This record gives sequence, structure tokens and C-alpha cells, in this order.
Amino acid sequence: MAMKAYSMLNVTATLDGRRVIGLMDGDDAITTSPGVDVGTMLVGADGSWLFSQTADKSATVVIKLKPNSPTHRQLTEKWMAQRAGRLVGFPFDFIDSASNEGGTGAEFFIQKAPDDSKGNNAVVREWTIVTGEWTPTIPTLL
Amino acid sequence: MAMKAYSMLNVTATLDGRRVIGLMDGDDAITTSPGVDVGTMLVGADGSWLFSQTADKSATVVIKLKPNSPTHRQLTEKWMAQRAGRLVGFPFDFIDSASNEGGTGAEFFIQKAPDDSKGNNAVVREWTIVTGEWTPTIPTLL
Amino acid sequence: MAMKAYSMLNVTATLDGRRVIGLMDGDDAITTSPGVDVGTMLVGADGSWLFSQTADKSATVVIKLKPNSPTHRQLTEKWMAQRAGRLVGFPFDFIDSASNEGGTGAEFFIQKAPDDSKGNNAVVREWTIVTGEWTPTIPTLL
Amino acid sequence: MAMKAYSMLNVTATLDGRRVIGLMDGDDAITTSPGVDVGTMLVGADGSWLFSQTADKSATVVIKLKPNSPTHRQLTEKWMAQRAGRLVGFPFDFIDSASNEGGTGAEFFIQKAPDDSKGNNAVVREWTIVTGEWTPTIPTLL
Amino acid sequence: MAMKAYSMLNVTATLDGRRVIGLMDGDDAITTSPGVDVGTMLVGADGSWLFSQTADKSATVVIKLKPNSPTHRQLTEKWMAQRAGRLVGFPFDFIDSASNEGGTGAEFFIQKAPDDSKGNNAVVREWTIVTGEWTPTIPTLL
Amino acid sequence: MRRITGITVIKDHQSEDRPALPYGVVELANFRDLHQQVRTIHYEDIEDSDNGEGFPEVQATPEVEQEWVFLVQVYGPGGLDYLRKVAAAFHVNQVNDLPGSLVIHEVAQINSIPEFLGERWEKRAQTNITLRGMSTDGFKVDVIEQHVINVTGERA
Amino acid sequence: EFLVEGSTLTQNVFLDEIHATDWIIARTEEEMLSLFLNNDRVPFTDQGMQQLASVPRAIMQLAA
Repeated sequence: MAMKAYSMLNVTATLDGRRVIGLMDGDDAITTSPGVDVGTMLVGADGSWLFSQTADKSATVVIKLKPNSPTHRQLTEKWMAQRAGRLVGFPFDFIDSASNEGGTGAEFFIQKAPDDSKGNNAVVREWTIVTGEWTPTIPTLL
Repeated sequence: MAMKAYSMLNVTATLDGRRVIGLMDGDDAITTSPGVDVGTMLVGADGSWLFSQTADKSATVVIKLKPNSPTHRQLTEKWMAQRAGRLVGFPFDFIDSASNEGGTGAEFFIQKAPDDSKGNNAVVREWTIVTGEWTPTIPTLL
Repeated sequence: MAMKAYSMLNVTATLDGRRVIGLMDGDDAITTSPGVDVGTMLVGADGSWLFSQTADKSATVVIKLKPNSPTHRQLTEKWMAQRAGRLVGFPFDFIDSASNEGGTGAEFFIQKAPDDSKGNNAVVREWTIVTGEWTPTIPTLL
Repeated sequence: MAMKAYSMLNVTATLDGRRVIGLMDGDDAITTSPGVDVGTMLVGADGSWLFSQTADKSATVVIKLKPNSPTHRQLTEKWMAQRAGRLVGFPFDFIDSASNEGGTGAEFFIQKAPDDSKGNNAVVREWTIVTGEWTPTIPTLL
Repeated sequence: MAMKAYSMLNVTATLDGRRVIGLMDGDDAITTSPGVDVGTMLVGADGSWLFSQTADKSATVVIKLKPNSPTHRQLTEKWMAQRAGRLVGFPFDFIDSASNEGGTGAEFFIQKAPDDSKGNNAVVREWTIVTGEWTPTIPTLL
Repeated sequence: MRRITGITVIKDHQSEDRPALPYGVVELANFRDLHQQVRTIHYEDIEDSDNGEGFPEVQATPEVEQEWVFLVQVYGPGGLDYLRKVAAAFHVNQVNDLPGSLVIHEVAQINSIPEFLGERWEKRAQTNITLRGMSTDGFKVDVIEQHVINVTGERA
Repeated sequence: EFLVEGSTLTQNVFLDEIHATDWIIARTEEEMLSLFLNNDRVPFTDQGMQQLASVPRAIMQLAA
């Protein structure tokens, strides 16, 4: 079980049961960022210090898809479902098999929508999703 | 109707009615090149692919003439006509009689101009013309 | 079944059913090149290393044909078909009978077009085709 | 043990156990180049100087093979193994018996792939491999 | 003491005590080049001028050696010594006895490394060394 | 008489009868140094010498590579095959071994030149075989074994 | 609570020094075995001698 080379052929992402397939080119196709800073250091006028830790365990994820990808169809159906009035979680979770690095969430929600650009060639479609809780998994294989 | 040997004595080019006669020596005296690439393949980070096809059907042609050729006189009159302010099409079309290979255009425009070099011997004069549409003819005799 | 001498009389190429016949002179008449590099090594400021493997299994092929070759007619018909709006695959595959070296693809697309040069003698016509997947065949006879 | 004349009949290269046999003609058939420069000198606006030494001990190797060589078969199997998803080291090491000059590596990876050119004669096939560490051996016989 | 004809049999180079012997063929086997330009002239929009002189007295030297030369062994030991972590000067100095032209440095450092090419014949090995100071000697015999 | 081929081989310009109907002949066409400058100089003290002051004399030898170019001819009804075996015996190891710092480098193109000798077309073949080997010599030379240096500061 | 003295066997011969050398030996043996089985033959010359030397020259690199 040697720590093999990194490859996109071992990263798996699941969005409400079905997989994510059509991804745009680039070094950043699925990016997750935390909500706020972990903490804040406050230093007074005398030199003492006090650290404050937040309770906000939330994250956002950005997915970049080609204009022709079944995940795009699934997401554009979910967006219309939200617009109609129905509101549900559709859990999303992704992981790398080489080092067990990644995370999972229980209830996400569509936060942004892509811009439909036609032009002369294909263009990215970016979706931004937001969770209320986000649990990373500890990479046990280093 | 056997596919005879290639010869420059069977290639015919017409520039706004009159023929083209004075051509410089070389394996490339009339060369037509398309505007842009036919298409573009985009492969994402997952392995899927999408091909994009352009709508740009345009071409440019380069003609090399001796310093003493009636076509040179015609072209240098057309250039001055454009400089004066008049703007027209002057269709150009050329073909090979042995295989019906070649093409035609409806409205061209002078895009480049030659450099008048005198020196000790004769030098080429290169004209570059550009069309907005270019229809090749399918070689039916192979 | 001795590994016989190499010869162009044992290389077979098929482009959408029909064969390729008219090829220009030279040591390189049919050349296939992969899309991108197989991988990338990243070495950090400390001396450790990490290799990254791509999922892009795509290739391009360049074919050089004489101005009088039935394959030229077939390709110039396919180009006009694409320009009209129809988009299809036309699989291409080529192989060497002496060592089973070569490859195949399922759906290609015309990517480039030749330049129609007349001049005083015959000139090459180069076509560039691109696939989304390209499977080489393992040379089993060494 | 006189320092005999150089000859390719005393150079031995081993790629994952088996030897390398089919090599193309030329003064450069197996070439190894280091990753980056050994160091960098920085001279300030006053005239003082500071040298900086890198920790990047990595190298790349280029092997040129005939279209009919068992090493070509081995490498084209290893490439497909990597494409499938398996990732391993396959150590490569080469040396000259006349002066003990050469080097070895523990874990390599296929980085580039050759272009399948058929043409009228035989053409080179170049493979580029990359290691994360590369240990040269000191030539003890001068 | 007439200014005799130039000959490579009167040029002496010393690298950390021991001499340099195995040198490749060519009109340039040991070449030293200065770091940066001596100065820079700046002319303003009015016609006045100001010259600026640098304090960078540094140089680099390139040595070309055969694959079988004791200097190659010495340099490849010094390179490994640097890679291990030890960092020292190993002064290098060279001169021509016919005209006292040449130079010396006090502390050099290996900056580049050669490429191990085997091929069919012998190939050059080029080493590039860099100093922080370089003092040329004035040719007193013209 | 070569070990590879089974025939008799003789030197180039002798004055003896032609040995048999199939046989060979080797000539030295030329030779030369290969690189412009030396590789090393080997210094060695002569065994039990004296230069008149209780010092053993020193002998120096340059070391450079050299190329020798021979001219091989095979006469008789089997020349082409006998030289083909030689051409293909240059690739296999443990077979193309030569005693001291010598290496067979290349065997060149093989021509056929039948000649009308003695009322009969005599089949013939000829090629070029080139070796490659270092250089040995020795000349007596003189050596430094002490120093002297004077240092002064002009104006203290 | 933890182990002490480092599992010595003699005055200053620690257990890990034995374990690592045994690993090196048992690795070189396996790699040598996997070399007669892949290639058909290993000739009896310097060409084949360096081919056998290629295994320790990689195990030592992987061990350092």
C-alpha cells in the first residue's frame, strides 16, 4: 500500500447519489473553502493576548463543469426545484483514494448559478454550493 | 479521360475577368490558406471530451508575380482604387483542369502590397488578397 | 514468423472504411502524436517529490497526401460535410503487419485543412485530424 | 586494468530487470539530464555575494529506440498500465564498464510518449522517463 | 623572451590543487565570461548623458571534458559533496605562459552539471562553475 | 588464420606462393590519433635508476586514443559468407574480444570485385575493419620536488 | 510505561540494526530471483555482470 502518485482517476465525488463526470480542464475543478477563519488573536495595549475560537463549521464548494455533462443537467433540475419552492439537502461528498483526503456534508444547497455563454467555443459552467456543516476526513495514509 | 500528369499549362486562374499570366518561378506561385482552424477539441480534467466547430469560412490567397506582368498592372490599379475610397469585390477563382481541384470566391479585397525592390536582377512581387467566403470545388476526377 | 524487414507495403491505414493510397514522399507520411504529457513530477523546497498522472487520453494524426489521391477527395468531402453542419465520427485506424504496432480510434474530426499551392510542381497536402480517445495496440511480435 | 577505448559494447542499461537492446543510430541514444541547476549566485548592489544551493536531486532520461525493439514493447505495456491506474516505480539504471560512469534510480515513471510515424523508412521512438531521486556513481577508474 | 606562437601546451589550469587534463576538441574548451556588463549609459530627452558603473565583479567558467578524464571524477565527487550539505570554495585559476593572460578566483562553486549521453561515440561533458570574485591578471608580455 | 572464420589468413605484402583457393589477406591502410589533446600523463619511476644525485629517473607516458584502419580481402568461392560471419560476429560479446585496450569499432561496407585472373573469373570480396586503442610510450623527464617563496610588503 | 534498552543482543548491537540488514538481504534475494525469470538468459560477461550489479545499486539507493 505505497503512497502512489496523484491522479484524477482515483478521486471520487458523489452529488446526491449520482457521480460527477464532466469537469473542465485546469488545476482546480472541485474546490472547497471554509466559511470563516478558525480563530482570532487579540493583543491589548499592554502586551497580553487572548485567542478566540469560532463555532462556525461551514463550507462552500465550487464545481466547474463542461456545457455537456449529466451533472449539469442534474444541477439545473435541482435549481428549478428550489425555485419552485421545494427545499432539501442533497448531500455531497468527495474523497481521494490515494490518501483518504477529502470531506463530506449532509445537507447542501445551491447558492450560485452559472452564466450561459455561447461564443465560438465551449466555456466553463461554475456552480457554487454551500453547507451548514462540513466534516473533513483525516488522511490516514499520509 | 485518364488522370493525366500534372502541369501548370492546365491550371487556370481568373481575377476579375482577366487571366493571370506573369507568375514567378517556384513550387508555390498561387497559394490559398484558410482563415482559422476547422475545430477545437477540449478535454476536461475527468477524461470526457467536447469538439467545437467554427463558422468562419474565410480564406486568403497569395500570388507571386514578375515585375513585368499585366496582372501586376491590374492589381496596382485596384490598390489605388481602394486607396481613393472606392470599395468593391473583384471576384477571383482558380481551378485545375486535370482534377477539378481549386476554388472560387465572390468578393475579395487587396490586403497586402508588394515591396518595390530594384537591385541587380528581377525580384518577386507578392500580393495577398482576402475573402469573406471561399467555396472550394470538390475534385470529382480524383 | 520471423520479424521481417520493415516496408511500407505492409502498413495498412483505414479512414472511414476506405483505404489511404496517395501518400507523399518522405520518412514521415502518417504521424500520430499524443495530446499532452503522460505525467508531471513536482519537487518541493525540501527535496520530497510527487508525481501527477493525467486522464487525457487523446491524440492527433497528420496525413500527407499528393494533390491527386482519392483520399484527398474523401477528406475534402468530409470537410464540406462538417462545414454544412453535420458532425460525425468517421473512425480511423492504422497498423503495421510486421509487428502489430499502431493504433485505432472510434470518432475523429477534421481539425486542419491543407493549403492549395499550385506552383510549378506538385506540393504536399497535409490534413490534421483529432480524436477524443486513442487506443494503441501492443506490438506482440516485438 | 588499462583504461580501454570507449565502446557501446561495454555500456549496460537495465530497465525494470530486463535489458535495453534496440537503440537508434546516433551519438546520443541514452541521455540523462538533471532537474534544475545546482545553485545560484546572487550579487547585490554593493558588490557582496551569496550562493544558494538547491535540494532538488531529480533527473530525466531520454531513450531512443527502433520501431522493432522488445524494450519498446515493455515500455508500451508500462504506459498502458499507468493509464489504467496502477502506479509503480520500475527502477532504471545504467553504467559504463570501462570507467564505472553512470547512475541509478529507484523509482521512475513514464513522462512522455513517442509519435507513431510510419512514412517510407524507419523512424525513432523517443521515451522520456523522470525520477524523484537520481544517484550517479563516481567513476573510480578515471 | 620573444612572444612565441600560441599553443595549448603552455596553458595551465588548476582546479583545487590538481590540474585539468582531459579536454574536448574545439576552439573553446575553457571559457570564462563576466557576470554583468561593466556599465550603462543613460541619455535623457535633452541630450545630456550619465554613465553608471557596476560593483558586480563576478564571473562564470565553462569547462568541457571527455567522458574519461580524472578532472571529471574530481568534479563529480565535488558535486556529491555539495549535494550532501558541505559547502566550500575549491579555488580555480588558469593562465597562459606565453603572455600571462588569464585569471584566478578564490572560492568557486559548482553551478551546472553535465548530461550523461552514451550514444555510439564519445560526447562532451560540460561543467559550469561560478565565483563571487574574479581577478584577471594583466598580460605583461603583450 | 582467424579463429572466427575457418580459413587461412596471411600478411599483406609478402613474397610467398598463394596459399590455397579460399584464403584472406589483411593490410594496414593508415592510423591516427583520434582526439586533439591527451587524456592523462602517467609518471613512473624507473626501477633502480639514478640521475647522478640519488634520484630515480622519471618516465612520462601520454595516453590518447587511436584509430587503425585495415583492409581485408577474401579470395575464392566463399568470400561473401566468410565476411558476413565477421560482420555479424562483431555484435556478440565474449567473441569479439581483443587482448590489450583494443576494441573493434566498425566493419564497413562489403564489396564484390570479381577479376579475370588466370583464364578464370576469380571471385573476390573486400571490406575495411577499424580498431580502436589507447596509446603507450615513454620519455624521460624531470620533476620539481621543492619550492621557495619570498614575500615583502613594499611600504610599512 | 515503555520498552527500555532498545532490545540489545550484545554490548551495543541493537535489534533494529539486525532487522534492517535482514530486510536488505531478503529484498536483494527477491529482486535477483525476479531477474532470471523475466529475461531469458544472463550472459557470462561484464555486460551480464553489471546487469546483476544493478539490483544492489538500486536497493542501497532505496535504503538510504
